[PDB]
Formats: sequence, C-alpha cells, structure tokens
Amino acid sequence: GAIAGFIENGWEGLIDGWYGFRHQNAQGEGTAADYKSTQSAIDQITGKLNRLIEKTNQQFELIDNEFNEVEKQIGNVINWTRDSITEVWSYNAELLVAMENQHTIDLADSEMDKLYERVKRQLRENAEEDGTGCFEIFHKCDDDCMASIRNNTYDHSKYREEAMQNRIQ
Amino acid sequence: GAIAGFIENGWEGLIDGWYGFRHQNAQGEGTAADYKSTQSAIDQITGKLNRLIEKTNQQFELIDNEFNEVEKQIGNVINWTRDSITEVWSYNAELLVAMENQHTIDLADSEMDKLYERVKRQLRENAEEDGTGCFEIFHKCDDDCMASIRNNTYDHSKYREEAMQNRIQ
Amino acid sequence: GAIAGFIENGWEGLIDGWYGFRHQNAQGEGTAADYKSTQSAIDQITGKLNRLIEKTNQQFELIDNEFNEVEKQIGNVINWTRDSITEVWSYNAELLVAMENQHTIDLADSEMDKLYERVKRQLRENAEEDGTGCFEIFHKCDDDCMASIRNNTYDHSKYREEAMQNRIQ
Amino acid sequence: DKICLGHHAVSNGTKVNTLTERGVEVVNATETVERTNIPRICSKGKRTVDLGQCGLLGTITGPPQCDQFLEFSADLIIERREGSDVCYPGKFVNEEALRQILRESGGIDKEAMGFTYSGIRTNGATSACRRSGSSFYAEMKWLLSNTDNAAFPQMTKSYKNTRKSPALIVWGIHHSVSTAEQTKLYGSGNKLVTVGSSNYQQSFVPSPGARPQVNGLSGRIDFHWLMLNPNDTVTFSFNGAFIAPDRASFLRGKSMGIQSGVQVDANCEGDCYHSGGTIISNLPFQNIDSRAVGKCPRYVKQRSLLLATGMKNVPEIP
Amino acid sequence: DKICLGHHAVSNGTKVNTLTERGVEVVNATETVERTNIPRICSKGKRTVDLGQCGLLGTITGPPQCDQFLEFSADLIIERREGSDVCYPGKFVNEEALRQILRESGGIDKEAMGFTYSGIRTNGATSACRRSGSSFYAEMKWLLSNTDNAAFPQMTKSYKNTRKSPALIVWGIHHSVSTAEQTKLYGSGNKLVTVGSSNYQQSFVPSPGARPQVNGLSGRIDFHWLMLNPNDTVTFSFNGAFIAPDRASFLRGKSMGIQSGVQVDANCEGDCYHSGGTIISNLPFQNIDSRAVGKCPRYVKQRSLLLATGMKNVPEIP
Amino acid sequence: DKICLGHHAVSNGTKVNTLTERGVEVVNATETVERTNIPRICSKGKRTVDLGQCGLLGTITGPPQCDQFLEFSADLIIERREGSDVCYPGKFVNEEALRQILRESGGIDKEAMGFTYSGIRTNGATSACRRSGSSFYAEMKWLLSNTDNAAFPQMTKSYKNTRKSPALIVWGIHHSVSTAEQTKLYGSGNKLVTVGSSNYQQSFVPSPGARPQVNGLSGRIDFHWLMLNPNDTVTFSFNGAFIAPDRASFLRGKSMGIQSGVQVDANCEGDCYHSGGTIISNLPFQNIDSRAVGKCPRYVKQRSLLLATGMKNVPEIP
Ligand SMILES: *[C@@H]1O[C@H](CO)[C@@H](O[C@@H]2O[C@H](CO)[C@@H](O)[C@H](O)[C@H]2NC(C)=O)[C@H](O)[C@H]1NC(C)=O
Ligand SMILES: *[C@@H]1O[C@H](CO)[C@@H](O[C@@H]2O[C@H](CO)[C@@H](O)[C@H](O)[C@H]2NC(C)=O)[C@H](O)[C@H]1NC(C)=O
Ligand SMILES: *[C@@H]1O[C@H](CO)[C@@H](O[C@@H]2O[C@H](CO)[C@@H](O)[C@H](O)[C@H]2NC(C)=O)[C@H](O)[C@H]1NC(C)=O
Ligand SMILES: *[C@@H]1O[C@H](CO)[C@@H](O)[C@H](O)[C@H]1NC(C)=O
Ligand SMILES: *[C@@H]1O[C@H](CO)[C@@H](O)[C@H](O)[C@H]1NC(C)=O
Ligand SMILES: *[C@@H]1O[C@H](CO)[C@@H](O)[C@H](O)[C@H]1NC(C)=O
Ligand SMILES: *[C@@H]1O[C@H](CO)[C@@H](O)[C@H](O)[C@H]1NC(C)=O
Ligand SMILES: *[C@@H]1O[C@H](CO)[C@@H](O)[C@H](O)[C@H]1NC(C)=O
Ligand SMILES: *[C@@H]1O[C@H](CO)[C@@H](O)[C@H](O)[C@H]1NC(C)=O
Repeated sequence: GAIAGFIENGWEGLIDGWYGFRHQNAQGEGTAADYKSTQSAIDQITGKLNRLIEKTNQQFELIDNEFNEVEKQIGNVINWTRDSITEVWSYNAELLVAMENQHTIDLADSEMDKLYERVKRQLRENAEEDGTGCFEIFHKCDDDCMASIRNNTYDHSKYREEAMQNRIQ
Repeated sequence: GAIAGFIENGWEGLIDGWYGFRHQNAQGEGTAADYKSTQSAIDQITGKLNRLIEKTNQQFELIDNEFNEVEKQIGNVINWTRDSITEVWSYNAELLVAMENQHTIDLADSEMDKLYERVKRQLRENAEEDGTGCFEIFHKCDDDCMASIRNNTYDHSKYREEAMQNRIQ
Repeated sequence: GAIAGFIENGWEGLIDGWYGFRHQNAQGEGTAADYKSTQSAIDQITGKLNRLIEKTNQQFELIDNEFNEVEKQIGNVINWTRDSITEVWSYNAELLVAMENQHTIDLADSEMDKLYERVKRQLRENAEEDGTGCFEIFHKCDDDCMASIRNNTYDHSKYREEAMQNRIQ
Repeated sequence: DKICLGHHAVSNGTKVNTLTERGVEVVNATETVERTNIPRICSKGKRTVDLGQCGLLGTITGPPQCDQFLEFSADLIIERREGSDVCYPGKFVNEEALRQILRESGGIDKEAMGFTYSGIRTNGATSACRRSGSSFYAEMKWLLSNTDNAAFPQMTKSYKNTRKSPALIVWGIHHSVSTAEQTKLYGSGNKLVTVGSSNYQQSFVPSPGARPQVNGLSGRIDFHWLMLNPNDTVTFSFNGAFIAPDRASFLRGKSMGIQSGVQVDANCEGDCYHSGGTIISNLPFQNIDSRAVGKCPRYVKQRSLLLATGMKNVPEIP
Repeated sequence: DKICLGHHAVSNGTKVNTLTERGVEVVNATETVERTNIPRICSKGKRTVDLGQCGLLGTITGPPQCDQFLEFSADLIIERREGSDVCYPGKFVNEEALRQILRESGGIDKEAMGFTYSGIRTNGATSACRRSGSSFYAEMKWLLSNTDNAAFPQMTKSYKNTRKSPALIVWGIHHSVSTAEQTKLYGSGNKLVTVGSSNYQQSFVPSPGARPQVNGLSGRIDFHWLMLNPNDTVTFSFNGAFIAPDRASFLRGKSMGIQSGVQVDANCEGDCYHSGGTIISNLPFQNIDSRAVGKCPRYVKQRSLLLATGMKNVPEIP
Repeated sequence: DKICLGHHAVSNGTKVNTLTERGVEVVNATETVERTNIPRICSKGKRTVDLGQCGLLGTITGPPQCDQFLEFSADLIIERREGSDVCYPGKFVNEEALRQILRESGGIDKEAMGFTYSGIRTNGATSACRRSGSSFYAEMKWLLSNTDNAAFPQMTKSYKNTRKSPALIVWGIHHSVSTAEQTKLYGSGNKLVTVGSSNYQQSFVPSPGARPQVNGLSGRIDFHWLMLNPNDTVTFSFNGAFIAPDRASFLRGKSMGIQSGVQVDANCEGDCYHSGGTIISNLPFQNIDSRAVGKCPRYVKQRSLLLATGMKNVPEIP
C-alpha cells in the first residue's frame, strides 16, 4: 500500500492539475495539484499554439486554369514550381511539429524536476529521497504540515531537531 | 540585510561577468564574477552569431523589369514564385530566431545550474542550501576561504570536523 | 592511482557500451557498461536516423534541356527558380544537421546525468560525491556489493549503520 | 510520513512524433493540418458574381450569355465550367493573361469609343449569337462591304484614352470558311489589319479555310487585346475581316477570381477558396487543395501532423 | 571503496557542427549528403530504350534513324546528344513542350489517318533522307504538283480521333531555297495552309529564301503539332508547301525520360538519374546534380554535412 | 557565513520571441533583419557605366544617345528610367531576354559584317535620329530603292562568325505609315525578309499602316536578333523594308546589370543592389527590397527579428 511519484509512473487520479503532491501520514493519503508549476506549463504550451495561429497576410491568386489547361511548357514549369514549394512546406511542417513536440515534452519534464528540486530544498535536512520521486519525512507531518509544504510556508527549523535525531539513529 | 542568488532575481551589480559569486562573512559582503562559466556562455553565443554571418556565394540577377513591365503571364508566374519564396524565407527567419532564442536562454540557465552544482560539490558536507541559490557554510569562512571556493582550491577536509559539528547541533 | 568519472574525461576503455560503471575496492578495479542507459541513447539516435531515411514519393521530371538549350527568358526564369530552391534546401540541410547534432549531444549529456542521479539515489546516505562523477562509499563494498549497485538490487538499509558511522567520524 | 511529487496521466493517450521517437504517447494533442472542407463558396461580406454560362472574357466582347455582366462589379468573381467566352466560334490570343487581369479587376466599366462608318455595313450577325433573332457580340461590330463581293474601303479609326486608368481594348479577326466567303463579305484581294499604339505594334492577316463545324459554323473569330495607357491612342487600319470594338473597358478596382463547381453561400464568411469550396481554419497547414487561392494555410502532403499540447503520457503502475 | 559513473570516448573523434560550435568532436558521425555516383543508367525492372542517333521528336515523323522506334514502348526513355529529330533540315515549333510530353508517354502507338490524294505527286523525297536510296520522313508525305511548275490544286483533308485518348498530329511547312524552287514544286502564286480543330486555330505561309547549307541543303522543313481531343476532328486546308502526316500518334501510358552520356546497365536497380548516371542512396541530400530527375534526395550546395550518431567526445585524462 | 551563486541582470532589458513566449526579456539582443539602406550605387572596385539616356538595347543598334557605349566595357551596368533604346520609333522582339543577356555580357565588342550593296541607296536617315543633321542608327543601314517608287532588287547577304564566341546579330523591319509610303521607299509588290541560320529559321513581312505619332513619326521599326554560333553563318534574303546590320556584337566577359534612380559612388564598396541603392550588411536577412540583386541577404516580410545575445533578464528583488 505504498505511494510513489514521477520516475516510473504518472498519476491517473491527478485530474485537477498537471503536477501535484501526494502524501501519506497518520491522517491517511491525499493528492493535490500544484498551481504554479501547472500554470507555467499551460502558459508555455498555449504560447506555442498562439504562435502557430499567427495568420499570414500574403494573398495568392490563380496562376493556371483547371477548365482550360494552359500551354504545356509554362504549365509544366508552374507545376514543377508548385510541387517544389509543396515539398518545402511539407518538410517544414514535419520538422516544425517534430521539433515543437520534442520541446513540449522536454520542458514538461523540466517543470517536474524544478518542482521536485524545490520541495527538496524546502525539506532541507529533515527528509531523504526514496528514489521514486518521494521524500521520506523524518518527523511527524500531519495534514497541516503537508499543506505547509505545498504552499512553501514550511519552516524546516521547527522540525530539524526531531528529524535529525530520527535520521542518525 | 540578507543576500540571495539565482532563483527569483538576478544581480544588477554583477557588471564584470555573466555568472558570479556573492558572499557574506565577518569581513562583510563581496561579489566577484566567475570566468569559466561566463566565458563558456559568451563563446557559445558568439558561436551562434558567426554561424549566422556565413555569407552566401549565390548570385542572383534581374528576372523582370521595373521600367518596362514584362509580359503579363510570365510576369504573374514570376511574382507568384517570388512571393512564394519570400513566404518561405520569412517563415524560416521567424523560426530560426525563435528557436535560437529558446536555446540561448536554456543553455544560459544550464550554465547557472552547472556552476551551482559545482560549488555544491566543492562544499561537500560543510554546507546546506538555503533555497535561494546560496549555501549556508557551517564553519568560519573568511575572505581567503571565500576566494578558495571561487578558484576551486577549497579542501573540505580542512573544515569538515568544525562544520559537521555545527550542522548536527 | 585514482579513478574518475564523467566531468573532465571520458573512458577510452569502456568499449562494450556508452555509459558505465567503474569501481575500486579491495578486490581491485573494474569497469562494466550499463545496458538501460546505453540502449536508450542508441534507440533515440537510430530513431533520428530512420526519420531522415523516410523517402519522398514526389517525382520530378526534366523542365529544361542540356543538349538543346531552351528559350532565354523561360530558361532564366527556370534557373532562377531552381537556384532559389537550392538555396532553400541548402539552408534547411545545414540547419537540420546543426539542430539535430545539438540535440544528440544534449540528450547524451542528459542520459549521463540520469544515470548518475539514479546511482546517487540508490546509495542514499551511505556515500558522498567526490566531485569527479564518483561516489565515495563509506562502507565495505566488495564485488558482489558493486554488482548489486549496477543492477539496482542495492539495499542501503543494510549498510546504513556502518556507513553513517564512518561519515560522522 | 511521506510526500511524493508527480504528474497527471491518462489511458486515453495519443501518439505523436518527435526528432527521435515515432508514436510517443502524450496526454493531449491537436491537429495542425486542416482537412475539413466547406463545400460552398462563403461569400458573406463579399460582392459576388456567379458568371454561370458567361465566360469571363465574354464580359468584354458580349455574347448573349454575358448581357447581365457587361459592366459588372464584384469583390469575388466565380468562373464556371459551363461558362463560354464565345457565341460565334473562336478564342482569345493570350487568353489566360487576360483572365488573370479580369479576376482582380473588381469588374468593368464600359465606355463608347465613338467609331463612325460610311460606305460599309455594320450589321454583321449570326445564328450562333441568337438574341431574339440572329445577332452578334454586343460590344463589337461585324463590318462588311455593302452589297456582296463589293470592295471594302481602306479605313483608319483611332481612339484616345482620356481617363487616368488603362483602357482594355479588344478587336477580332474573322476567318472565313473559304476565300469565296471572305470575298463575298469583304471583297477580293489580300486583307490586312494593323493595330498601333505608343508601346504596342502588331499586324494581322486573315486565314480563310475549312474548319470543323462548331455551333454549326466552320468560321472562326479570334480576339485580340491590349491595354491602352492614359492619354495614349490606338489606331486601327484595316480593309476587311475586322471585328471592331464599340466600347472600351476600364477596371473598377480590386477583386479575386476563382473557379468552382459548388453553390454559393452568403451566410458563411470565408477567405480561402478552391474549386470544391471554402477552407476556414486557424491551422497553419491544409491538405485539401494545392491550388487553393486567397489567404490560406500552406498546402502540405501529409493528411495529419499532431502537435503535442500536453506532457508525455506515463501510465500509472497498477 | 568507490564507484564512478562514466561514458565511452575515443581518440578517433570526428568533427561536426551545431548551433553554437564549429568542429565539435563527437564519438561517431555519418554523412547525410550523397556524393557517390554510379556512372551507369541502372535500368533493371525498367523497359528501357536508348534512342541513340534517333531524336525523340523523330520517333513521330520518322527519319531513317528512328525506323526502330516508330511505335516504341518504354518505362525509361534515354535521349543522346548525337540524337537528331531530322533528316531534311528543320525543327519543331514548340519543340521542348513536345519532348516533355513524349518523355512520359510510355512510347507511341501509330495509326493511319487515311488521307487520299489525286492530281498530285506524293513521292517527295530527298538525298538527306537516304534509306537505301533517296527517301523522306516515314510518317509523312511530301506533296508536289504533278509535273513541274504545274498548279497545285486546293485541297482539304480531315481526320477524326475515334479513340478515347488524345491523338498527336504533326505536319510540316516546306521552305524552298528560292521562289523559283517553290514554284517548280507547287506552282506559282501565294501558298496558304490552314489547320482547324475545335480548340485550335492556326495558319501558315511558306517563306522561300536562301539559307545556309545543312546536310548540303538550304531548304527547311519546320514541323508543327497539336493534340487532338477524342471525337474531335482536325482539318487541313492547303495549296502547296505542305508536309502531310500519314499516321497519328497515341501515347501508350507512363514513362520517364532522361538525357545521358553514359552506358546502360540492366543489372543495377535505380530511381534517380542525371546525365552522368544513377544516384542510389537513402541519404536525404545529394551534391551530384541539381537537375537530377526521378525520385531523388534534395540537391544541396554543400558536399558534406555530418550528422552526429554518438555523444560528444571527451578524451580521457592521462 | 554564506556564499551565493548568481547571474547578471539589467533594467535595460530588451524583448525577444521564442517558441513559447512573445516578448520575453533578455539582457542583450541584436537585429538580424537589415533595414539600413545606402542611397547610392557603391561602385568601388567595379568598372561601372551609367547608360543614362542610352537604353541598353540601344548600345547594339546605336541611336545618338548611345554613341559613347557602342563598344562599352563594364563590371557593373546601370540602366536608367530616362533611357531609350530607340530614336526612330520601334521596339525589340524578345526585348527582355536580350536585356538579361547584355546585363551580364561585360560589355560588347563590335565587328564589321562586311555587307556590300549595288543598285540601291543605303543613306536612309530621319529627323528622329538627329546627329548634327538627320541621321540613322549608327550600326544599321536603312536601305531604299534608288530614286522613288523604283523596284528594290532581291538581295541575299550572308555572314559567318569566324570567332570562338557567339555573335549577336540584329536587323530591323520597317513599317511605313501607308502602302503608298512603303512603295515610295521600296517599290510596289509584297515584301519579304528571310533570316536563316543553322539553328534558326524565321520570316518577316512588313505591315504598312497608320499609327500614332511618336517623336512626330507614325512609322515603326521593330528590331529582331539572334545569337550566331561559332563558324555558323546567317543569311539575309530580302527585297525591301529591311534594316540591315553593319556590325555584329560580341560579349566581352562577365558583368551584372541593375536598374537604379540614385547616384553612383566610387568610394563605397558594395555587392548587393536595388533601385534605391546598396545594401551592405553581414545580417542574414533584409526588409528593403525583394527584387534586390547581386550577393544579398534573403528578403523577408518582417522589419525586425531580434536575436538574443544574452541570457533571460531577471530583475533583482529590491
Ligand atoms: C487537448 O488539447 C486541445 C487543443 O489545445 C484543448 O482544446 C482547447 O480548449 C481550449 C479551452 O477549452 C480552447 O480555447 C481551444 O480552442 C481548444 N482547442 C481545440 C482544438 O478544440 C483541450 O482542452 C485539451 N484537453 C484538455 C483535457 O485540456
Ligand atoms: C558509426 O555510425 C555509423 C552510422 O550510423 C554506424 O554504422 C551503421 O551500423 C549499423 C549496424 O552495424 C548499420 O545498420 C548501418 O547501416 C551503419 N551505417 C553506415 C552509414 O554504415 C556505426 O556502427 C557507428 N560506429 C560504431 C562503433 O557503432
Ligand atoms: C549586445 O549585443 C551586441 C551584439 O552582439 C554586442 O555588440 C557587439 O560587440 C562586439 C565586441 O564589442 C563586436 O565585435 C560586435 O560587432 C558588436 N555587435 C554589434 C551589432 O554592434 C554588445 O557588446 C552586447 N552588449 C554588451 C553589454 O556586451
Ligand atoms: C499540372 O498538374 C495538374 C495536376 O496533376 C495536371 O492535371 C496538369 O495537366 C499539369 N499541367 C500540365 C501543363 O501538364
Ligand atoms: C509583379 O509585382 C510588382 C510589385 O507589386 C507589380 O508592380 C507588377 O505589376 C507585377 N507583375 C505583373 C505582371 O503584374
Ligand atoms: C541555366 O543554367 C545552366 C547551368 O549553369 C546554364 O548552362 C544555362 O545556360 C542556363 N540557362 C539559360 C537560359 O541561360
Ligand atoms: C496627351 O496627349 C497629347 C496629344 O494627344 C500630348 O500633346 C500631351 O503631351 C499628352 N499629355 C498631356 C498631359 O496632355
Ligand atoms: C462525336 O462527334 C459527332 C460528330 O462528329 C457528334 O455529333 C457527337 O456529339 C460526338 N460525341 C459523341 C459521344 O458521339
Ligand atoms: C566551319 O565551317 C565550314 C564551312 O563554312 C565547315 O566545312 C567546317 O566543318 C566548319 N568547322 C571547322 C572546324 O572548320
């Protein structure tokens, strides 16, 4: 009946945010979403979307005719040019999406690390990493204590004696 | 009258480098720039610049006429081709700069982390992170000691007894 | 006669993998490759290769003539178009390779960090970083113990008493 | 006591592509390539003319089919496959360049050129241009000799464009089924037509001869055109086989022309068209038609390119 | 006791480029720009014809050089520099458009047009078309008057395309060295040739005059062509100087044409060609020939663009 | 005791764009799109000719305006709007192709073609080509009959290019204001001009008729040209209305031509030009002129694209 974080597995129950907290104490188990990390990720992704919506003001008109076919030579030159330009945009499109997708995935992984590292810095010397994206807290951390960690009001000075004791023996 | 590092805020006073150190001891406060990290960043950015200076040897000549307008059909084909090519370069330009700028920013953030992680490894078990990009040093670190950290001549073995004592109680 | 890891220097002797372990204990020195990290990197690089092999189904035919030169005006329009398209692909090619190479290098550096961080999390409080990509292990770690670290079967609980003792004094 | 950091995930994962992987699952994605076509011409906000059976070039010469469009005005011009520029069999020289010009003209303003004739018939008509009875191109005059086989007098007519825009001028050369018929209409001897401007010089000789019957007729009228610069003058020198203009055309402003085979809709608002309808999309690319015109997303070969709008999907350990 | 994490490295490092560095060493790299050319035309799997001395347009008219190819069939068509479309000096009007059409025709099927003549010679021949003795274009008839200086009767010949594909029709106008020679062949007076279709109308007058001797001859025959739509008819009206067609051509299917100066190989299998041979490569780009045709990697200016297939190379500390 | 790691920052931050953000502040940035134009033609190092009132095609035929440039030599050629190719009203056939050829010719070398005439006048002149008095094109001969209305003898003139470069050959057809004037100059009857090469065959008939007065004249001379291959010969057959060449032209080497309306500067050194001046820049892109020629940065729509040359700017906490 253990809990685990990122590093082999996401949470299909975290449905009110992208990144979040999951704790277990004497009060039981709980899960809440972190706003700042989730909003950062959403802002960057929507930022990408808007950038790809920026419409072009270039207008193009007919250069050939599909009722009365144009002269062969100029028609083949036109087709060769269009197909060449289509290859170029097809390539550009493919590369753009692949590139953006790689970046979307990476910055998302980045946000997860920044959140984890932040929490690690809050807990100071009162906790140890379990290796599954979690922190074993070496003192009593009730729901109020767990909430203090989530909103960065956790003062490690308060639990340091109790925690360092339990860590050393 | 506290000092803080990267993580919410840069230093508008660090004017002789990109990355640097800021300390406070009994001798007071000081700020110095780190050469290696700053030079790495500058070398990579200038490297980008030179890459974008690499001139083309392709020469282009007039294909139409702005005094005596060419024939309509071939003229419209030419305009349609040029405008198509302009859309392509306009896109390429936009994407290149956006891509390069994202990378410039990220590698810069990377250098900051590498510097921070290096210092963390120098100090070993004689310090703790305060969560603002700083290290609380659990021993006496005068200006000479602070300078030893900046040039990687800091031997943690020398202060380890004194430091571990102050950390544990 | 010391050993060192990544951070100033690779290993020209690691010839059965990309990422690996190097230890020294009473039994002596040894080097072995890590499969999972090496295979991840190889899968991503070959993934790039296949993506660049995806052939085009667009067929192009002759639009001019190198035995009987076409008419001057349409010929110059054709040459101007082709050279324009060549500039575009030459640019695309240059940018693609430069971009991919930057990413190949970075994801490779990433895999190295993920491996290092994993090992760090295995060893918990029984080790310290030496600052050269290595871990000083504060307990007896024979070949069997070293092998347990490589296949993630290392239980830090078993050596914690012995290790924390040696770390503190 | 324990606190874990995590991220959301689903079983409803959708595959995308990256630089490295092909089919890597992400939590959410959206399409970048438009494939959804509206099989209508969305014309709301645009003054639209559906030429129907009238060919676009016919608006200048004026066969019966184009009587409604002789001075038409539009923001959006639609050619139809059933359209025809012609009643009496023939075609334009440099037709497509002329079409491209009219598609963005905004319509045409006609103005009389004021040609007067003597010792000559002007009532040349045909069964192929039925307008109540036999007739001819509305903007043109089919000139004959006077009686039959009678000599056609050498003539010279000029016209100055006194406006500030270029004038579209059109004339026709008539090719009889036989030299016997050419003689019956314009008299014996060789026939010459010269057209002079201040930036244009051309010449024309008729070519009598048997041709396949089109609309029951084996004769051909091929039309020619030039743009007359402001204050410049065109001069017509001829002695037969000449189809004279009655009015010149002036371009109204700005428009866009398309070729389509679907209905018009004045309710929908669009800006990117193809023969099959309107593409309305904020997406950067489309896979509907490469020859689409207006303000459009760029055409691509692929039918789908999914853009990740969420993080990589990692299923929870059960 | 100590455990270190590391990565492999070599002394055999190869330099590549990135966004930032130029010449950064990586452990392993591969080329993306093909430069390796196979100096043959790899034709395995493809039905290939090497026209050799036969010019491609000659397959339609039929000089002696093209007698083998009058109804040829191919997947791959190869023009050669020594090729010639002509025996009696001359050239095609709109030659290149016609070549481009034949390169992807899949070869040609010839069919008799069934023209019959009276009061006229049809055995026009020349020393320039030696086939055993003096002869002419195999698919064409050189029409004369009957005796010498005798009048050439006005004639009219028509032909309907009763098939489902367009017919390629070709005719020639003969330009004599002098009006004296033109008269000797076709009689006195002006000469006119008219060609009428249901989408085509053209006219032709011969131009007698001295020209440089080519193949010993100062006369020129210039060829003209049109595509005849199904069920449509062409009509020829003429009174001399007319080189009549005997058969029409029909395109067989699909093919590709190239111009080359290297041998053919039916063992190698290829799909991208240039005048210097075949490019077989999985690489995305090539630096061999910009005008290469078929299914090819994109041409680039650079001869080499190395793609890193390994991590950054960091030498071990000795 | 405490040590902090940090990075520099400013209040002077400049906004740029990335994949994600729009207007993210960085410490320092630079422009990639050139907008700074030098309103001169920087010609230092380049042999430059400013044709001025001489039209480029005029350098071949030789109206008074081009007398200085009949054998000009240049690295950089500049056409001006006031330039004219013509004294006696007319134009070239395929003019633009010829201009494009001369723009990169490096200038022209003229050589006599050595035509001799008998029973004919060669001193055709006009008021429109005033050179001291009435004159004509310097490189051309206006041929007449001999007295007035007198018959023009049929003539044939040939010229072989004995050099290793192609020869530029030019001739003119004269179109009289009336058949009466044509007869007065060249005699009665139809007039024919034939031009034969070994890769070229064309024919020409004059077109007398009234045209608008240009330079006070209603006649037109339209010029024609061909390139003559080495050791090949051109032959001219004519009987009137023929404007004969006196010299042929040979291209000197290599050059570049531009059209401009700004002054020349031999102090500044440039390599990218447009009608408004010179673009000197190491920047990859420019937003000055899409039709700019030479060695240029690529033209783009945007006026500014800022490249970050520094890290993200994060203001210090006060
Ligand atoms: C999956 O991605 C789509 C695309 O971004 C999201 O749908 C968007 O939702 C926002 C707000 O609801 C709208 O402004 C966009 O117009 C929508 N786009 C499309 C294409 O419909 C969707 O919200 C995402 N899924 C979840 C669960 O957030
Ligand atoms: C260096 O890179 C090349 C290119 O990827 C590797 O050669 C490939 O090897 C695999 C399997 O042996 C083949 O499927 C590919 O076709 C090879 N490519 C080429 C271009 O030959 C090579 O293995 C790499 N070097 C090392 C030591 O792994
Ligand atoms: C801001 O960026 C510009 C552009 O890189 C820097 O200006 C460059 O300075 C170097 C050396 O002084 C010159 O070689 C470049 O030619 C300059 N570029 C331009 C466009 O002028 C500038 O130094 C940067 N600002 C700071 C404070 O370093
Ligand atoms: C141009 O491409 C279209 C689409 O395949 C084709 O129908 C048309 O025939 C081509 N044009 C010419 C001149 O062949
Ligand atoms: C090509 O574009 C220019 C610039 O707008 C325009 O002035 C010119 O008329 C166009 N060409 C034709 C043939 O319309
Ligand atoms: C097109 O480019 C080729 C290659 O340089 C050249 O030989 C040819 O002359 C060019 N075409 C024209 C019409 O100049
Ligand atoms: C208009 O044309 C007349 C002759 O037709 C000419 O004299 C005049 O210069 C032209 N321009 C103006 C502005 O009148
Ligand atoms: C074929 O041609 C004939 C006359 O040549 C015409 O009447 C008929 O409509 C055409 N089409 C068909 C399908 O018969
Ligand atoms: C040059 O021309 C002559 C005839 O004008 C011809 O016999 C000869 O073959 C040509 N070539 C050379 C190299 O003499």
